[PDB]
Amino acid sequence: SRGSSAGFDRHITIFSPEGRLYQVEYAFKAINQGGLTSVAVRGKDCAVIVTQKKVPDKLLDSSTVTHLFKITENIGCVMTGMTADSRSQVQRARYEAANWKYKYGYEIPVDMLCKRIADISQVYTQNAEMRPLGCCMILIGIDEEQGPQVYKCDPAGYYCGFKATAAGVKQTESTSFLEKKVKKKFDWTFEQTVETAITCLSTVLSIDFKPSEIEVGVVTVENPKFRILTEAEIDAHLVALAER
Amino acid sequence: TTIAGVVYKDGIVLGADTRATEGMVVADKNCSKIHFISPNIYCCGAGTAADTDMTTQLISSNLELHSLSTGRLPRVVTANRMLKQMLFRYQGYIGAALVLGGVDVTGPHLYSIYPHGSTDKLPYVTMGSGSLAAMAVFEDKFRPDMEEEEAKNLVSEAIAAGIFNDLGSGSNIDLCVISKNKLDFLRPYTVPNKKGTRLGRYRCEKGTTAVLTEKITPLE
Amino acid sequence: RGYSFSLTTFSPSGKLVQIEYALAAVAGGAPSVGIKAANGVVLATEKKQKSILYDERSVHKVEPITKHIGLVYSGMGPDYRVLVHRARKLAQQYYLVYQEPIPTAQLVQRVASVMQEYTQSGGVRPFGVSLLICGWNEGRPYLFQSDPSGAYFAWKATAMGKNYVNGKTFLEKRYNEDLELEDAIHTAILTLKESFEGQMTEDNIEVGICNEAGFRRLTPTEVKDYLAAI
Amino acid sequence: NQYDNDVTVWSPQGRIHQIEYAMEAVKQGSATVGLKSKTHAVLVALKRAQSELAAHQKKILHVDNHIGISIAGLTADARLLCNFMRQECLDSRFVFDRPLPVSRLVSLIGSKTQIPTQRYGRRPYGVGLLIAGYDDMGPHIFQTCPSANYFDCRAMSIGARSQSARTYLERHMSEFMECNLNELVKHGLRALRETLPAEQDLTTKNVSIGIVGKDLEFTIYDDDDVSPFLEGLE
Amino acid sequence: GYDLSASTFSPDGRVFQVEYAMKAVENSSTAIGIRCKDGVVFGVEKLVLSKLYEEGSNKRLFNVDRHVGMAVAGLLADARSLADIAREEASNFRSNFGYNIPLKHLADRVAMYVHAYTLYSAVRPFGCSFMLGSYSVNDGAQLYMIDPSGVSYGYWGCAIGKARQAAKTEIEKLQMKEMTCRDIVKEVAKIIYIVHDEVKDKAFELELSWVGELTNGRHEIVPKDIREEAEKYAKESLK
Amino acid sequence: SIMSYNGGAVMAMKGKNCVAIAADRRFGIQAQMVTTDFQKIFPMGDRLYIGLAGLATDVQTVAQRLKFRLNLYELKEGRQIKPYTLMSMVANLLYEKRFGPYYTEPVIAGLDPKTFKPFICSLDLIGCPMVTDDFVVSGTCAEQMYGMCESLWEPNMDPDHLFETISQAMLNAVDRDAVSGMGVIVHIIEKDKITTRTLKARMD
Amino acid sequence: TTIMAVQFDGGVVLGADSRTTTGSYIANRVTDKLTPIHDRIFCCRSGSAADTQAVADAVTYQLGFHSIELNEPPLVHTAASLFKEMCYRYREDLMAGIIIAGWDPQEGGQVYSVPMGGMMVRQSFAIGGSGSSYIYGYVDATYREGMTKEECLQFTANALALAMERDGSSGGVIRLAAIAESGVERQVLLGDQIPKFAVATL
Amino acid sequence: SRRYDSRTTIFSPEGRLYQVEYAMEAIGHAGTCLGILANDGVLLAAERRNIHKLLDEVFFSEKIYKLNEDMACSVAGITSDANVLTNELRLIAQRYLLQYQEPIPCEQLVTALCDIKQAYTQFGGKRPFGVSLLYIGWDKHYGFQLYQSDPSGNYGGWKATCIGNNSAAAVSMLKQDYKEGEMTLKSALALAIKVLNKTMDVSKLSAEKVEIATLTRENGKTVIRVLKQKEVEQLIKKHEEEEAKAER
Ligand SMILES: *[B]([O])([O])[C]([C][C]([C])[C])[N]C(=O)[C]([N]C(=O)C1=[C][C]=[C]C(C2=[C][C]=[C][C]=[C]2)=N1)[C]([C])[O]
Ligand SMILES: [Cl-]
Ligand SMILES: [Cl-]
Ligand SMILES: [Cl-]
Ligand SMILES: [Cl-]
Ligand SMILES: [Cl-]
Ligand SMILES: [Cl-]
Ligand SMILES: [Cl-]
Ligand SMILES: [Cl-]
Ligand SMILES: [Cl-]
Ligand SMILES: [Cl-]
Ligand SMILES: [Cl-]
Ligand SMILES: [Cl-]
Ligand SMILES: [Cl-]
Ligand SMILES: [Cl-]
Ligand SMILES: [Cl-]
Ligand SMILES: [Cl-]
Ligand SMILES: [Cl-]
Ligand SMILES: [Cl-]
Ligand SMILES: [Cl-]
Ligand SMILES: [K+]
Ligand SMILES: [K+]
Ligand SMILES: [K+]
Ligand SMILES: [Mg+2]
Ligand SMILES: [Mg+2]
Ligand SMILES: [Mg+2]
Repeated sequence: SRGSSAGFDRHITIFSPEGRLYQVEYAFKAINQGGLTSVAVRGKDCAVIVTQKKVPDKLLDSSTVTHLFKITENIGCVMTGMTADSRSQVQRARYEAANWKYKYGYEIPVDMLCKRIADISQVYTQNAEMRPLGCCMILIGIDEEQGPQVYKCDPAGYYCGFKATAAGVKQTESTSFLEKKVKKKFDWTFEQTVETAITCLSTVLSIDFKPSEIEVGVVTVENPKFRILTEAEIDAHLVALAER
Repeated sequence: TTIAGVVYKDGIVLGADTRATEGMVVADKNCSKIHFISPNIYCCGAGTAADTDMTTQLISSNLELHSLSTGRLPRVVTANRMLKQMLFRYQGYIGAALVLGGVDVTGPHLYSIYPHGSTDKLPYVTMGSGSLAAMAVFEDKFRPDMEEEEAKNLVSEAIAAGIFNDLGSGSNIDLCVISKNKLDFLRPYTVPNKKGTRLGRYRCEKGTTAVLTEKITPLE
Repeated sequence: RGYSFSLTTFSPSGKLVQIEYALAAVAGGAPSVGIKAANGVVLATEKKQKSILYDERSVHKVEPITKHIGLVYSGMGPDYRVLVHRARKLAQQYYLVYQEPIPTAQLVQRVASVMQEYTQSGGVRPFGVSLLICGWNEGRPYLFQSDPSGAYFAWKATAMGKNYVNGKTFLEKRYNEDLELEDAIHTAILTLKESFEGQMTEDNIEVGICNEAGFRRLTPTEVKDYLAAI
Repeated sequence: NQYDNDVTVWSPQGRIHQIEYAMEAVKQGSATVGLKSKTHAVLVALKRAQSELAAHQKKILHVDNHIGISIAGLTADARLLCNFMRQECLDSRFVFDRPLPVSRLVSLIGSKTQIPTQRYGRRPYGVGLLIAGYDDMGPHIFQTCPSANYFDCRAMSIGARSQSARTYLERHMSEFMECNLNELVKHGLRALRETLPAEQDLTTKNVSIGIVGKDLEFTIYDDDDVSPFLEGLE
Repeated sequence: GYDLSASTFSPDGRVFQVEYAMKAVENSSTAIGIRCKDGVVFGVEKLVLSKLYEEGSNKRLFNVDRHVGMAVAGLLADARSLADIAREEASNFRSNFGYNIPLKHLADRVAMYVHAYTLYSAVRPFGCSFMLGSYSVNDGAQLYMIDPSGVSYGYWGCAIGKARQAAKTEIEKLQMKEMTCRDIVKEVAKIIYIVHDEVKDKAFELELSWVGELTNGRHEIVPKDIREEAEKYAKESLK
Repeated sequence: SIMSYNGGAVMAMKGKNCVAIAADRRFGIQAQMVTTDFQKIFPMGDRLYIGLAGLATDVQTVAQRLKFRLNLYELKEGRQIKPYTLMSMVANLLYEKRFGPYYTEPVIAGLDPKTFKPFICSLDLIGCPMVTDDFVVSGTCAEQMYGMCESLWEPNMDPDHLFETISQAMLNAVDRDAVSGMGVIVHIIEKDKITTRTLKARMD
Repeated sequence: TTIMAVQFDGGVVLGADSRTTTGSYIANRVTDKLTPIHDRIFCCRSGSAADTQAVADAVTYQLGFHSIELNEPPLVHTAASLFKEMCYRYREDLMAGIIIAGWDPQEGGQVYSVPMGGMMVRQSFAIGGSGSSYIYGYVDATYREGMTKEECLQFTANALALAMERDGSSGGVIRLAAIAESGVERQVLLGDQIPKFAVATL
Repeated sequence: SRRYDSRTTIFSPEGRLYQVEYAMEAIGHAGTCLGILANDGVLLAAERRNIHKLLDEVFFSEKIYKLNEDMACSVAGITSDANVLTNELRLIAQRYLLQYQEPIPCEQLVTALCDIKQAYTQFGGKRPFGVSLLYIGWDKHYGFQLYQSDPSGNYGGWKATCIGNNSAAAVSMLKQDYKEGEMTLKSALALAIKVLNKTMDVSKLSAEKVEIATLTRENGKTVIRVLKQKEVEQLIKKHEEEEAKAER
């Protein structure tokens, strides 16, 4: 124990002598290969997803570079980690949701969609022949009873709902930023949700963003359809922040 | 069979008779035709009895699995889709004709579901061999937004019409009243039919029946 | 395709090491406790709950299987969600046939059988969890544990996860057969207090109870109330 | 090394050793030559004989009236592929009542032979073919490899010491399009003869010839039937 | 060792077998695409490995639907199999939905197929990268590029194979948003001649194709006369 | 009609703390009697019996297949099956053949193995169950059986009176049916014993 | 049943009667036969209630998933194609006479018929169901190129009313819908609001 | 995938099957379990491993399983494996009963299971079941019987034997005390307690620590009973009194 290894326990998802799954641990490292960080925050009125948008190559059509994805009309997502893996996971989520609506006559709750994707990822941690997906999914939507929701699932098949959360390279630092900010708030609840998200991201990276360097997605109690902010809309937030 | 349902101001009233027949013989005088789907959703059944029993049990069971997972009260639409998609798949070979009613987060809902898988969402419906007698009562007397007791009166009148005018229907009237606040499964609601009494007694004393052979096996 | 060979095999000393390593994942999990009182069962568990950022209500460790049966675990959470799903399904298959709720012991046997499969069947590892399963039937409470081998045991009281050895001796010197459920809840929470670290709130432990009326989670407000004495 | 036993394992250089090893089976087969003019496609092959009393291995196979092949590598793989080709040809005559165009047959081969290069526990085909055909676009010579790549050729040689035959063909290829049939086959033989040890010669026992063109269905010439073509290498 | 299966992550979270497959594409000669005002043009440096081969042998430019061209680099048998997958997907889309598959959807679908070969010990990743190009009045010009991991993006200009970077730096000099396909073919030929290493690999064919307003949204080979002029322009520009 | 090919009749009846179940004894093929001691009532427990009428081959198959399932049930569980649970087990067995059913329509009679409360039920050939508090009948003379049971049955009968009623209901009912009879067997099930009788009966 | 749809410049109008029958019993007198398949695409259903409900739910699923994937509104032509595929493939097991109509940004208002058997044809206007027989001569005489939305509504309401009077399997209320870029506007004509044409007494 | 396959169903160079052997080591460490045939019955006696104070006691035994009307078994080795096998035994016994309408003869039941075990050593690439069994029964062909089967898929009949911890020692004591053709249930019970007294050398023997089942015939019916603790204590007492006599 303490970093012990027997047999093929670093190559496939069998247990190591401490009871760890090294291949699952290595899939969390794959999340950071991309070099990106995402943040998500929920208030009483809305939920927001913010992520870095890095377009190093001028020859890219930057309108095709996104990590924000519509899953249904009311459920949005930000993906962090290996891109092709992420896309595949987004497709599966779209399928699960559409399937749920066809069979059950009402939209999949965000918690259930996150649970299902997490249960599917679980299978990759117990069966030896395939690897986990090296990506992390954060889902936002409005629940009719519970209000705005933020849910995250990971390559271990763990999932949870959050007041706010993060993924990718600066996840820990974001978690500290967000933790410290909520303890301050009455009823431990965020209120300026887009500003908190962008500020968190901006601090942990030390950047001070241009509007083309981030992407912003929202769902609101008044407007539950998932919406992507334009550059101008993001700029209005950036400017309003800069001026106090 | 006569089964029926109404949407009233605060909920649903379902009704049913209690006769089951085999050919033109009464096999059960007190069959229970209003089946549990979930604590907030019930379903009257007509048609082939094993089919209505098994279909409602299966969907109730699958709904319980669903609500255990979701942690939420199930929806009437969800029962309706599951029932109708299964019945369609079987092409009308599962002879279940259903009246599905309940109360979910979006309020009261009532559907009739046919064996071949069509459904109709409506504020009053009837099914079974007595369904036209029951529907006459509804067309004549139904009003939107009835109070609970008026709704209960109307349903039980409609079931009575089927009981008295259809040879396939009889015996008792069962009701199930479902609101946001309450579930009243009223079995029997009314007993409008009773066997007459027995005028002559046939108490056959021991030895009346001749016996060829006898074995007593004692038990623990 | 799928690997068709077993990933658990016998070592030269006759041990199934993958199962022993699964048990080590269980031993490193967050603590769980179950106590069978005279008139019911309590299941209690610690949340490995960092952050105030967690919505503690969003996922539960203490879960209903049927109206009369509930579960908790120690070990890997996602493995546990598989077994919760199969247990629910098994309970419903039984109910469809027999039109009676599945007896607790019959549900444990069938779940334990699924865990056995994952110790032999092709291309898979064992489950890295142990389950504590509570239930009430035949007018009587039941507490079972089911481990990664598929072995199961009936307990009066036990502990699993981190610091379980001490938890069991804490319970050994504190459980009596004539004990009530309200007292049992108290001693269950004291057992978790033995190995806690953090200061307990109603948001970072979970408690479930089972009696004649059925199985249910205690609400945060109910747990808060029991935490006043502690 | 750890990279050479599975067709599914890329090496760190971006190569697949199993495919390269399969190509070696073709390089060690006996040489064959294929070339074409405006009107004919010809195959010429050296047949290896195990002992002095053995017949000499068939190298040239009939596929359809308009298509024949010469082989190098694993004979069992050559037959399996040949049987696939034959069936694809019969299918197209059955369906459409016209010959399968040669370039489409070759595409089908590329697609079929690629599949086992990408699945664990499968192996490449260990055979290379020269394909002679004639259709609406005229005569053709194609080459196929164990890598599943294929090539459209003015002329070609594969097998042991084929480099020599290839040089000869490059040297004289500007003459081929305008050649009459006899000239073209002579050229094929001269290319093939370059592959031989200096001592040894083309004989009726070791040479096999295949010809197809505008007025001629794919035909194989062996033994005494090659003598017309060998007399007047003068 | 950690690099023998696509179903094994390394301890740093990499999938070396996908990286190795990428190295096969980077060993290949260079292909480029450029999107412009009224379409998309493709050019490939097509190394001729023997003078015995016909002109046009081993094409690296394919029609995958009437409106969609494909340009490849890497292992050519894998690319061709991918061209078949793309064809089948465009064909199936037309059968099911009743209209020509939008480029982006086709790109995403074939990318998911590429992706599926990066998860398993049972199969190996594809050793090819490819570009897809189309044009329509409704969607305008579109150029996507997919790699062996299954990533798919859209581009103004793109290059794959061994002189990828040198090619990109030349492509960046163009104001392609304001140019026509007729202008861009010359520049494509120019760029292939710039990045071609004439010392190390001796002979090549330029392969050109385009799809735009001028072909009415059909992907077509650049006509012979126009290619020869573009070559002549490229060659004299090298001077 | 498939159900009349062999003929036959079973019934069951409830009394105070006891149940009774009865059957005719004929095995025949259309008009022809083959045997007169054919078994139709099978023990499923010390105090729990199932009676099957219908096509004789399916009477035997269902009893045998049911026993298979029950034995596995009892070995696996702690315990003797409850009457209601047997019913459900049989329902499930018959409904699996919903689209090619066994041609038999059973009755069950017994006492709860712990509480000793009386239970009777019947099921149709596809497994629809029917519990009653008085009696149940199945066979080619069901109408005759109904007429006798409706006229004679009374609540809360002691073992002796239950025996006389079920016996007179069976004998007189099957005497109006050509393809049932050739004897009657009656089991009375009490807490502390089973009493099995064959009745003096017409043999035509 | 009687179903109809009509194209106008910018959109479509759809209509149906509301009668479901089993033999000559009316099992629903206020059926909604116009079913939304996407935000601006409806189908009018005739034939088997079970079949057309199952097919419509299936196509709604397919179209919704396709639309999310493409991130654009679906084409009316796509919705019609998906009905056609399913109605043609299963033509031996279904009884479904469908009209698909709606609006999309590329082609505007469109009407397609998918009659039994599963052929698909675009039309200026379409009618179907058992009652359509009785209005061929009326629609052929009354149809004019270039009708406004309002004219399409009246034309539809009149045609349906005429069919309903004559066809025992049609009747009840007239449900109408207009679809355009701006959205979907639904209404019901009941009782006195249904257009009225005298019985020809002596 | 060839790299990860541990190849559980292949020979080693001496003609051995390593997994099978290895499974047999697992068994040797498990609870001691003995069977003894007598003229009027057969018995099983087993060391319990479920003995922690806080255990609840809910089934009628820990390691004794009823198979059908006329047969029972006990097990040593991996418990979950034993559950799969005993379930399969019950199924085979009911299949035979369904088909023939008579109980499966004991040896036939054993053989049927052993063929399943055998298969797991020859094909399928799976680990074998880590279980040895003792089977007791009565049938109409050979009366009272006792069998033993192991993970190789081998079985035999025995008059007395032992599997699990300290087996060799237990068999020596049986070799020396067992009277072929002359034992009764009452004397077999004495001998079983004698044997367990010696082979549980860690430490002092208690009724909480053993399980005894007897199989006898009464009024044409097989009776299978797990002895209650009152009786087990009484036999322990009689054995302890008997050893007091041992010298004078
Ligand atoms: B219209 O075409 O006349 C109308 C359109 C429909 C609502 C989409 N169709 C009908 O009214 C048809 N009726 C049914 O399909 C129907 C409804 C309820 C039950 C049954 C049924 C079917 C078989 C056996 C029993 C009952 N059918 C009608 C024209 O057939
Ligand atoms: Cl849907
Ligand atoms: Cl805030
Ligand atoms: Cl619905
Ligand atoms: Cl009815
Ligand atoms: Cl395998
Ligand atoms: Cl679940
Ligand atoms: Cl339950
Ligand atoms: Cl709960
Ligand atoms: Cl060769
Ligand atoms: Cl060979
Ligand atoms: Cl090659
Ligand atoms: Cl070669
Ligand atoms: Cl590249
Ligand atoms: Cl069976
Ligand atoms: Cl039609
Ligand atoms: Cl129509
Ligand atoms: Cl109507
Ligand atoms: Cl048995
Ligand atoms: Cl038996
Ligand atoms: K894995
Ligand atoms: K309808
Ligand atoms: K009408
Ligand atoms: Mg049909
Ligand atoms: Mg008679
Ligand atoms: Mg007679």
